[PDB]
Amino acid sequence: GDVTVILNNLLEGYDNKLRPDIGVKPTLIHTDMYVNSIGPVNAINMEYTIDIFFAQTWYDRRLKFNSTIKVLRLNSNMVGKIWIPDTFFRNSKKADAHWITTPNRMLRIWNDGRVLYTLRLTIDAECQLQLHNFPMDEHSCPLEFSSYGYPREEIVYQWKRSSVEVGDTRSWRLYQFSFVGLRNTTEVVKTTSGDYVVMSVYFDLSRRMGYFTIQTYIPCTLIVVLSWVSFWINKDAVPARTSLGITTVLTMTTLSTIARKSLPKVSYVTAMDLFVSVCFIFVFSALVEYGTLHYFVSNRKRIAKMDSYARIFFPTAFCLFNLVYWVSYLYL
Amino acid sequence: NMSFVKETVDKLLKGYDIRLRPDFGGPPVCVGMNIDIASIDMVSEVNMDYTLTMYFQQYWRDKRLAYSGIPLNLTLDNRVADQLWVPDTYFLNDKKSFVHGVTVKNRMIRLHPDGTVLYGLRITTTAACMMDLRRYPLDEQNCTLEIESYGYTTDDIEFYWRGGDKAVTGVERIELPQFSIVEHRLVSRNVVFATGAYPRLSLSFRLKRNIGYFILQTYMPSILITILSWVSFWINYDASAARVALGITTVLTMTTINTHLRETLPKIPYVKAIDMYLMGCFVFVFLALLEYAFVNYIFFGRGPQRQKKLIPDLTDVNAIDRWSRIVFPFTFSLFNLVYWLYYV
Amino acid sequence: GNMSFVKETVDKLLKGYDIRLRPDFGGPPVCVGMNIDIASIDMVSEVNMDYTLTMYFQQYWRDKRLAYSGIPLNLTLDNRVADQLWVPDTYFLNDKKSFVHGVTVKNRMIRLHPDGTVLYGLRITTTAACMMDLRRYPLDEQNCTLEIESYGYTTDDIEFYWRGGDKAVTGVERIELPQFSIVEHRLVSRNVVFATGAYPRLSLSFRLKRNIGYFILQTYMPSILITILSWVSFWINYDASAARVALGITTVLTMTTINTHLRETLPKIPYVKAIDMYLMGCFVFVFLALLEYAFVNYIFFGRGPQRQKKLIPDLTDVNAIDRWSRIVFPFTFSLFNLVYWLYYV
Amino acid sequence: DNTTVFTRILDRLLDGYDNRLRPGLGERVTEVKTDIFVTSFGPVSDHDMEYTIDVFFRQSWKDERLKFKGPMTVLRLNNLMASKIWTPDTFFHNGKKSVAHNMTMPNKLLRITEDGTLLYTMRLTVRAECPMHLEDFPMDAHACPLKFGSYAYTRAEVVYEWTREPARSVVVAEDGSRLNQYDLLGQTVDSGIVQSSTGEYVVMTTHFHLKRKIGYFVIQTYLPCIMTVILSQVSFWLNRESVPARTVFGVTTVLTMTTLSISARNSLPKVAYATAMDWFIAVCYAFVFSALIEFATVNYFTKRGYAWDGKSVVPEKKKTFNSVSKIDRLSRIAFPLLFGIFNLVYWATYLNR
Amino acid sequence: DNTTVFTRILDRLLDGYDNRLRPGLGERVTEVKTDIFVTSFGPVSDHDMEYTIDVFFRQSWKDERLKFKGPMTVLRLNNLMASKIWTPDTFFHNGKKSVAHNMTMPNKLLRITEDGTLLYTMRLTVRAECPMHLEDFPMDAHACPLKFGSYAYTRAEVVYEWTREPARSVVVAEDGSRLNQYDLLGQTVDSGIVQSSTGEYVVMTTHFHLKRKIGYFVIQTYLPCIMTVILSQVSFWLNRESVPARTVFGVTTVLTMTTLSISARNSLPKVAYATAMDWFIAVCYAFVFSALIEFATVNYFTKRGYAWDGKSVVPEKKTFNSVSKIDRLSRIAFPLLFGIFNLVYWATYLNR
Ligand SMILES: *[C@@H]1O[C@H](CO)[C@@H](O[C@@H]2O[C@H](CO)[C@@H](O[C@@H]3O[C@H](CO[C@H]4O[C@H](CO[C@H]5O[C@H](CO)[C@@H](O)[C@H](O)[C@@H]5O[C@H]5O[C@H](CO)[C@@H](O)[C@H](O)[C@@H]5O)[C@@H](O)[C@H](O[C@H]5O[C@H](CO)[C@@H](O)[C@H](O)[C@@H]5O)[C@@H]4O)[C@@H](O)[C@H](O[C@H]4O[C@H](CO)[C@@H](O)[C@H](O)[C@@H]4O[C@H]4O[C@H](CO)[C@@H](O)[C@H](O)[C@@H]4O[C@H]4O[C@H](CO)[C@@H](O)[C@H](O)[C@@H]4O)[C@@H]3O)[C@H](O)[C@H]2NC(C)=O)[C@H](O)[C@H]1NC(C)=O
Ligand SMILES: CCCCC/C=C/C/C=C/C/C=C/C/C=C/CCCC(=O)O[C@H](COC(=O)CCCCCCCCCCCCCCCCC)COP(=O)(O)O[C@@H]1[C@H](O)[C@H](O)[C@@H](OP(=O)(O)O)[C@H](OP(=O)(O)O)[C@H]1O
Ligand SMILES: CCCCC/C=C/C/C=C/C/C=C\C/C=C/CCCC(=O)O[C@H](COC(=O)CCCCCCCCCCCCCCCCC)COP(=O)(O)O[C@@H]1[C@H](O)[C@H](O)[C@@H](OP(=O)(O)O)[C@H](OP(=O)(O)O)[C@H]1O
Ligand SMILES: CCCCCCCC/C=C/CCCCCCCC(=O)O[C@H](COC(=O)CCCCCCCCCCCCCCC)COP(=O)(O)OC[C@@H](O)CO
Ligand SMILES: CCCCCCCCCC
Ligand SMILES: [Cl-]
Ligand SMILES: [Cl-]
Ligand SMILES: [Cl-]
Repeated sequence: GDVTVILNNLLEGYDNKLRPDIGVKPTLIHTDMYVNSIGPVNAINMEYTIDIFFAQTWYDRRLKFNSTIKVLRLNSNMVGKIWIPDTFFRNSKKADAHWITTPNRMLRIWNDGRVLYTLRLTIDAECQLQLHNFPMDEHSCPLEFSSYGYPREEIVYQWKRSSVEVGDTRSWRLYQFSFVGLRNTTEVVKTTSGDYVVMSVYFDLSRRMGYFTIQTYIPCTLIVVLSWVSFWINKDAVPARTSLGITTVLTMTTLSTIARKSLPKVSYVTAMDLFVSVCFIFVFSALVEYGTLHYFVSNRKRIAKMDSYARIFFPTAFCLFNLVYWVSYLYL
Repeated sequence: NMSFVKETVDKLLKGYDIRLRPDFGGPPVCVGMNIDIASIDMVSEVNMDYTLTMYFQQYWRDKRLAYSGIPLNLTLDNRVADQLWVPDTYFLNDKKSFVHGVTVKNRMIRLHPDGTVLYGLRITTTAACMMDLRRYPLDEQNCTLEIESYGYTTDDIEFYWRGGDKAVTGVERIELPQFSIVEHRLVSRNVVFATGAYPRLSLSFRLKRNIGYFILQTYMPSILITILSWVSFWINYDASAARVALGITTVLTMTTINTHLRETLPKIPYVKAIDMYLMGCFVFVFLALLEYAFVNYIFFGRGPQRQKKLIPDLTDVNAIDRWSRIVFPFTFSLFNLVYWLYYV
Repeated sequence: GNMSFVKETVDKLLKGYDIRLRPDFGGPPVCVGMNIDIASIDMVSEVNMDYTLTMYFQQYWRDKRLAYSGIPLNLTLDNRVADQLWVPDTYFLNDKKSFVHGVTVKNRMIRLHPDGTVLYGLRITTTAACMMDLRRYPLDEQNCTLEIESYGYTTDDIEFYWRGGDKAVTGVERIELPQFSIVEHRLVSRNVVFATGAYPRLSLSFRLKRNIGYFILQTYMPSILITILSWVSFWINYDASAARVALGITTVLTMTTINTHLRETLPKIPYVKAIDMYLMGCFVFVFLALLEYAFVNYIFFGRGPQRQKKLIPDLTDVNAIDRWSRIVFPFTFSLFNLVYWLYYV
Repeated sequence: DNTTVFTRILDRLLDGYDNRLRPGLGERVTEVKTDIFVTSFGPVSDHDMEYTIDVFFRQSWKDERLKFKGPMTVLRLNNLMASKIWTPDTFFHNGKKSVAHNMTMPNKLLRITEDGTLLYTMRLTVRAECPMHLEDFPMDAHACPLKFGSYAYTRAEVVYEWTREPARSVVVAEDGSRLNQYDLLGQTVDSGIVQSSTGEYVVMTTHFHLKRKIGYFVIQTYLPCIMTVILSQVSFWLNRESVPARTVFGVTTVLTMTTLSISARNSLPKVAYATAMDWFIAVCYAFVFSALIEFATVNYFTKRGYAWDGKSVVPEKKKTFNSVSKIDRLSRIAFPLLFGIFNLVYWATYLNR
Repeated sequence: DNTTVFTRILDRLLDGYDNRLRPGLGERVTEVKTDIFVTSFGPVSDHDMEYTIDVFFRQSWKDERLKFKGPMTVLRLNNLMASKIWTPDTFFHNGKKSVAHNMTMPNKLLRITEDGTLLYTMRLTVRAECPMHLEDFPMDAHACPLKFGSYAYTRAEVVYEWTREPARSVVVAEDGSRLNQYDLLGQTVDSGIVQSSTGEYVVMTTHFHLKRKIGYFVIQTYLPCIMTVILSQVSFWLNRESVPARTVFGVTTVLTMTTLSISARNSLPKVAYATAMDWFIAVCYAFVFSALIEFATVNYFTKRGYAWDGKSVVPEKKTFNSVSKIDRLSRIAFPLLFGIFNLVYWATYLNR
C-alpha cells in the first residue's frame, strides 16, 4: 500500500533519541487541554483528582512526506517509534494513563511534518489549602507541567487560543465545592539542571456550606437553646437543672470532637472552632449561673431574680454574637 | 547537523558493554549525589513511616561515553538509559517506592563531551521511621533516608554529597500540617555486611510537633470537665442525686476521653505525657466524687452515733466542703505547673 | 545424561514449534486434567461478599510435539520455558482479583515426560465473589464456589476433568478458619453455553458453617443482661419516680445503641436477620417495662383522686400490677428465648 | 506433520500485514458490530458515585487481508495473535479504572473465518461513573450510563453498530447480580454522535435503571426516630411534680435525636442539599423539642412542690394539692394525632411518586 | 582498552550456555547454601495473623559451565547477568504477597569466582502467615514460622543447606526491630522433607519466638474495668434513702462495663473461644451487677421514705431507719472478694 511505503520511508533512518531541530533551535510545543471532570477535593490529604484529554502539537521536519494523502491518522502503535516530548506534571502526587481496551493515545501526522499527539490522563494533584476561613473558604488549586529533561533552550511550551476547555460541570464530582473559573499562566523556573518553562492552570473553587450547616451549626444552636430551657425550671428542682447543665456540656464536648474529624490536624483556629467554643462558653455560663443561684438562695441562707435577668440576657447575647460572627465572616 | 550527532551517538553506543562499570578492573568510580525535595506527606505514627517526593540526581564519569566535535551537552530520550550503565543505588529503610510515569517515565539522562553523565529520577518513597512517643505530643522525632550501593563495595564505587551542605535543597519550602522541620543533616560513611564494606549516605530531618491542635482537642476539654467537677462542692450536702450525677458524669467523660484519645495511635506498651495528664485529671475527679461520698457518710452514718454519745475537724460537712473548695483548685494548679514545667 | 545431549534434545523439540496452535489443531479435543492443593482460605468477608484462596493449581495434558526419546527421565525445566510452549487458557469466572506469586521468581513449574506429557503448575492467590444469604445470620450456612473454565476453546477443542476423581482437591481438611468450619467440599464437571459456543466448566464448592461463640460473647449476652436489668424496676416503689424512669430510659437507650452499633458493621442488606429479630424482641421487652411503670404511675396519680371522690391483675392497685409484672416478665422472656432458639437452631 | 499446513497459512496471512492501518483504509468505513454479556452487575458505591460491572465485551468486523482457504472454515487462535493484527481502539467514555483479567492467561479470544471475518472478545471489569441526584434519598432511582467508542478514529473512519437488535445486544445473566441495596429494573440501549475539537465520533450508550431498596434505612433510621418520638410523648402521662423524671425524658430524647441525625449522614457523600430523610429527622426533632417545651410550660404553672399524698381527697374546685394540668391532657391527644398526620402526608408524598 | 578482556571472557562464558538446565543435570544433585540477614523484623498483625520481615536473602552454588581464568579472581557483575544464567527457583511456602525491591535498580547482586562458584543475594520484603492461638491473650507467646524451598525441583535434583552452623545462618540486625507490642526473644533453625503430589522437596524452616507486651491492654482495658468496679462499690457507703443516686451508680457502672466489654475485642480476630481478658471482664461485670442487686435488696427492706435529720436522736433496739446490715457486710465482702480474685487471676496467668 501507498501508506505502508510512506510510513516505512518516514521511519527509515529515524532516531527517536534526538529531538527535532537538535542543535539548531528550541522545539516549540503547543499544548491543549479538555477537562472531563474534576474529582473530589480531599482536604485531609490536600489533593484533588482531575481527568483530562491532553494534546501536544509540534513540527518535525523528519516526518515530511509528499503524496495525495494530507493526513496520516494513527493509533497508539507508532507512538513509541517517533520522538515524543517528556512532559510531566510538577505537582502530581499520582498520575496514570488509561489502557483499556487499548492505550488511549492518538497520533496524527501532516504533510508539512506537523505532529499532533493526544492522550487521556487521570491525575491526583496536591493543593495546599488554607483553612482559616473554613467552611467559608475559597481556594485556587494549580496544575503545573513542564519538560523533565529539556531546559528552555531546547523545548518551549505555548498555550494556543482558548486552550483549556471544560464540558458540563453538572456531571462533575464536586460535592462540597462549586467551580468558579479557571486561568492559565506560563513562567520560567530555575533548578540545578537549568531553566525550564513551566505551564500552569489554576482552578478557582468555593466551598458550599450546606452540609456543615446541617451537621454542625444547627445541633450546636439547638443544644444552646436546650441549655437556655433550664432558666424556666423551678430553682428547687436541683437534679433536673443539674442534669440539663451537665448533659448540655457533655453533648457540646462530643460535638466539638466530631466537628474536626473532617479537617486535617492543623494547628490554627478556624471559624467552626470559634463558633463551637462560643457555644461551649454559653452553656458553661448557664450552668455556672444556676450553680451560683442555688448557692446564694439556699446554701448561704436582685440575686434571687437572677433567672429573670438570665432569660433576657442569654438569648440577646447569643443573637448579637451570631449577627457579629456571620456579618464578619460572610461579607467582610 | 543532525546526521553528525546521530553518527556520534551510534558510535558511542556501538561496542558498549553495559555489564561492566566504568573502570571495571581499575580504581572505584566516584558518584556524586544531590536531592531536591518536593514534598513530605503522611507522617504516620500508626504506620511509623513517612512519604517523600524528590528529584534524585546522580553524577559520574564514563570514559566510554566521551565524544568530540559537538560543543553541546546532549540531552537524550530517557529510553537510552536502558542501554547504559548506571549505579545500583537503593534505600535501605524504604518500604514502598516508585518512579512517576506520566506522560513518560520521569527520567533524565544527559551526556557531556568529557564522558560525564547526569542521571535524574523523580521518586516517591515511603520510608520507615521508628518514633519514640514517650513525650508525645511534646516530642521531637528524627527521620532518616539511607542511600547505599547494593552490589558494589567501596573498592568499586564511592559516594559523596555533590555541593557539600548544599547538596539537598527545598527543605525550607516544606510545610507539614502537624510538624515543623527544625534541622536537616547530611552524613557520609561506610557500612560492613558479611559480603563486604559499602558506602552510605544519610539524609536526616528533625521534626518538632505542633501543640496547638492538642490544646484545642485534648487538654482544654479535660481542664473544662475537671473544673466542672468542682461545682459539686458548692451544692448542698443533702442534694445527693445532683452531686452524684455530676461526679459520675465527670468521671465517665474523663474515661471516655482517655480511651478515645488512645484509640487513634499505635498499640505502644509505655505511657505518654498526655496519658499522664489524663490520669491526673481522672484522679482529681475521682477524688471529688469520693469527697462527696465521705461527706455523706460522715453525716448520715455517724450523726446518730455522735448524738447518742453526746486539716479541719472530721465531723462537720460544711468544714469539709469549704476545705475542698479551697484546696482542689490550688492542687490542680500546682499539678498543672509541675506537669508543664517538666515537659517544656 | 550429558547436558549437551539434553540441550540438543530441547532445541530440537522447540525448533519449528508453533505456539499459536493447540496440540491437536484441526483434530480431536485435547483432554486437560486438573488438580488443586488448597494452602489456605484467608478472609471470608460479608461486607465485600468474597473470599480469598491460596492454592497450587496443576494441569496435565499430552502434546505429541514435545515427545522425546533418548534421555530416560522427566525434564523439569526452568519456568521461563512456559513462555515458549502452548498452555491452556484456563480462567476463573467468579474471580475479582488474582495474581501469581513472584518471589524469588515466578512460582511456576514446567515438567516434561518422554511420551510428550506436560505438567504445568502455578501458585495462585485469588479473591472470588461469594454472595451470602444472611437471613439466618449468625446461625447461617454459606456455599462458596470457584468456577474454572476455558475462555477461547469450546468443547470441540478442550475437555476438562478432575484428575484423580474425588482425590483431585487436597488439603481442605487442614484448613482452619476463625469464624467458620468447613463441613463439606464438592467437585462438579459440566458444560456451559455462552452464545459463542459450549465450553467445559469445573466447579469446586465449599460449605461453611459459622461459629456462634463470638456472637454469644459479643451480642446475645449483653442484650440478655440489659433485659434482666430492666426488670429491677418492678422491685422499686411506685413513688420513686426518678430511679425507675432513669433505669428504664437507660435500658432502652442501651438496647438501641447496641442494635445500631451491630448493624453498622455489615453490608446494607434490606431484609431482617435473626440477630435483628432477637434485638428487636429485647427492645420490645424493655420498652414494655418502661410503659408498665408509666401505666402504674398514671393509675395512681391521675386516677386516684377520682376513685377517692367516688368512694390479669386488678387494674386499680399499683402493688398488684407490680407483683403481676414481677412474675410475668421473666416467664414471657424465657418463653420467647425458647421459641427463638428452637426455631433458629 | 498434519499441523504444518495451518502454520503455513498463518505465516502467509501475516506476511506483509501492516497492523498500523485499519482495514479498508482509503476505500470505505470500517464497521464494527459490538455486544456485551454482563456476567455480573457489581455493587454500586454511593460515596464515589460509581458502579462496577463484569462483562464479556465482544466485537466483530471484516478484514480482507486475512482471507484464507484451507481444510477449516474457522481458525480459533490464541489471544497472542490479536497483538499481531489491527483491532479497534474502543474505550469507555465514562470509565474510571477498569481491569483486563490476566489469570491464568490473557482472557481474550480471536476467531478468523475464511471470508475474513474477525471475532474478538475480552473479559473486563469496568468501573464507571453514575452521577446521582439524592434529593429523594432513600426513595430515589437512577439511570447509570455506560458509554464507549473509538478514541482515535472519527465517524468517517470507524462506525460502531449493535450485533442484534439494540434491546437484545446487551444481555444480563440471570444469576449474575451482586447488588445489595438496589434492584436492576432494566436497560436501555442507544447510539449517537459526539463532537470534539478533533472531529466527530460514534458513541454507543447503555443506561441501567436502578431503584434503591428502603428496608435497611427503615430498620436503621426511621424506626428509631419514631420510637424516640413515642418515648418523648410518653412523658405527658406522668404527674407534674416528677420534675427530674420528665426532665430526663426530654433531655435523653433530644440527645438521641441529635445522635440519630448525626449518624444518618454517614452512608451518603457530603452533598450540600437536604434529602427526604433529613426532613423526616428534622420534623421528629421538632416534635421531641416541642414535647420538652411542653413540659417546661407545665412546670412553670405548678404551685406546690409535693405530689398527691395518696389518701386525702382533693376539693372539686387543710392541705391542698396540685390539679392535673390541662396542657398535659390536651397534649396527650394533640401530639400523637399530628405525628400520625405528618407520617401519612410524608409517606404518601414520597411513595406515591 | 583494558575492559575488552572482560567482555571477551563474559562472551565466552555465555557462548553455548543454556539457562533452562540446572548445573549437573542428570549427573549430580545441585547443592545450594543459603543464609539470611534480617535487616528489620516488621510489625505483627493480629487481625490478619501474619507478619512482615525485610531480609537480605543470599544463596550460593556451583556451576562448572561458568569457570574462567583471567586477571581477576572474582567477577562482581551487573545484576542483569543473573537473568542470563540459571538460578534456583526458591519460594516461601507460608508466604503471602511479597515484594522484590527494584528501586532504583533491581536490588540484586551476582558474583562469580574463577572456580565456578556463584553467590547471589537479593533484598526482599516477605509477608508470612503466623497462625496464633489466643487463649492466653494478652499474655500469649507465639512461634512464627518462615519456610522456604524449591518450587519445581525435588530432593533428587536440588537440596538446600545452611552456609554455616544453622544457629548462625540467620542473623538479625541489632537496630532492625519494627515491633510495637512484641519482644523478639530469639529464633531457631531447622530443615526437613515435605511430601506432595508432585514429589518430595527439601524445606528450610526458621521459627521466631515472640512475646506480647501487656502495658497497652493494662492501660486500655484492665484499669478502666477495675475503676468501674471500685466506682460501683462506692455506692455501699451512701444512706439507703438516696434511691436515685444509688440507682444512677448501678446503671452507669453497668453501662460502662457493657461498653468496655463490647470495645475490648476490636483488635483481635473474631475467634470462637474466650480469652483471659474475656474472663476478667466477665468477672468484673458480675461484680457490678451484684452490687446493683445488693442495692435493690437493701431498698426492698427500707420502710420510711425520709432520711435522718440532723437534729433528732435515734434510739437503739418520729422514728428513723437504721443503717442496713447488708451494706455494712457488703463494704467488707465486695472489696475483699475482688482482691482475692485479682490475686488468683494475676498469679495463674502471669506465672503460666
Ligand atoms: C520494578 O519492577 C516492575 C515490575 O517488575 C516494573 O514495572 C514494569 O515495568 C515495565 C517497563 O517499564 C512496564 O512495561 C510498560 O508497560 C506499558 C503498559 O503499561 C501500563 O500497562 C501495564 C500492563 O500492560 C499490559 O496491559 C496493557 C493493557 O492493560 C497492554 O496495552 C500492554 O501491552 C500490556 O499487555 C498485556 O496485559 C494485558 C492485561 O494486563 C493483556 O490483556 C494483554 O494481552 C497483554 O498480555 C500495567 O501493568 C501498568 O501499570 C503500571 O505502571 C504505571 C506506570 O507506568 C503505574 O502508574 C501503575 O500503578 C502500574 O504500576 C500500566 O498501567 C507498555 O506499553 C510498555 O511497552 C511498550 O514500550 C516498550 C518500550 O518502552 C516496548 O518495548 C514495548 O514493546 C511496548 O511497545 C509497543 O506498544 C506500544 C503501545 O501499543 C507502542 O506505543 C509502541 O510503539 C510499541 O509498538 C510496537 O511493538 C508492539 C509489540 O507487540 C507491536 O504490536 C506494535 O505494532 C509496535 O510495533 C512497557 O511494557 C510494566 O507495565 C511495569 N509493571 C509491571 C507490572 O510489569 C518497574 O518499572 C520496575 N521499576 C524500576 C525502577 O525498575
Ligand atoms: C461475682 C460477684 C460477687 C460479689 C460479691 C458478693 C457478695 C455477697 C455478700 C454480701 C453481703 C451480704 C449480706 C446479706 C446478709 C444479710 C443478713 C443481715 C441483714 C438481714 O438480716 O437481712 C434482712 C433481710 O434479709 C435479706 O433478704 C438479706 C439477704 C439477701 C442478701 C442479698 C444480697 C444481694 C447481693 C449478693 C450478690 C449478688 C446477688 C445477685 C447474683 C446475680 C448477679 C451476679 C434485711 O436487713 P436490713 O438491715 O436491710 O433491714 C432491717 C431489718 O429488716 C430489721 O428486721 C428491721 O427492723 P424490725 O422490722 O424492727 O425487725 C429494720 O428496720 P428499721 O429501719 O425500722 O429499724 C431494717 O432496717
Ligand atoms: C414540628 C411540629 C411540632 C408539633 C408539636 C405539637 C403540636 C400540637 C400540640 C399542642 C399543645 C397541646 C395543647 C395546648 C394547650 C392548651 C392551653 C391551655 C392553657 C391553660 O389553661 O393552661 C394554664 C395557663 O397556661 C398558659 O397560659 C400557657 C399555655 C401554653 C399552651 C400550651 C403549650 C404546649 C407546648 C407547646 C410547645 C410548642 C413548641 C414549638 C417549638 C417550635 C417547633 C417548630 C395552666 O393550666 P394548668 O392546668 O397547667 O394549671 C392550672 C391553672 O394555672 C389554674 O389557673 C390554676 O388554678 P387557679 O390558680 O386556682 O386559677 C391551677 O392551680 P391548682 O394546681 O391549685 O389547681 C393550675 O394547676
Ligand atoms: C431499634 C428500634 C427497634 C424498634 C422495633 C419495634 C418492634 C416493632 C417493629 C417491627 C418492624 C418489623 C420490620 C419492618 C419491616 C422491614 C423493613 C421492610 O423491608 O419494609 C419494606 C417496605 O417498607 C416501607 O414501605 C416503608 C414505609 C413504612 C414505614 C414503617 C414505619 C411506620 C411508621 C408509621 C407512623 C406511626 C405513628 C404512630 C405514632 C402514634 C418491605 O417492602 P418490599 O418487601 O416490597 O421491598 C421493596 C424495597 O423497598 C425493599 O423493601
Ligand atoms: C499557630 C498556633 C495557634 C494555636 C492556637 C491555640 C488556641 C488555643 C485556644 C484555647
Ligand atoms: Cl468534593
Ligand atoms: Cl449494591
Ligand atoms: Cl507489632
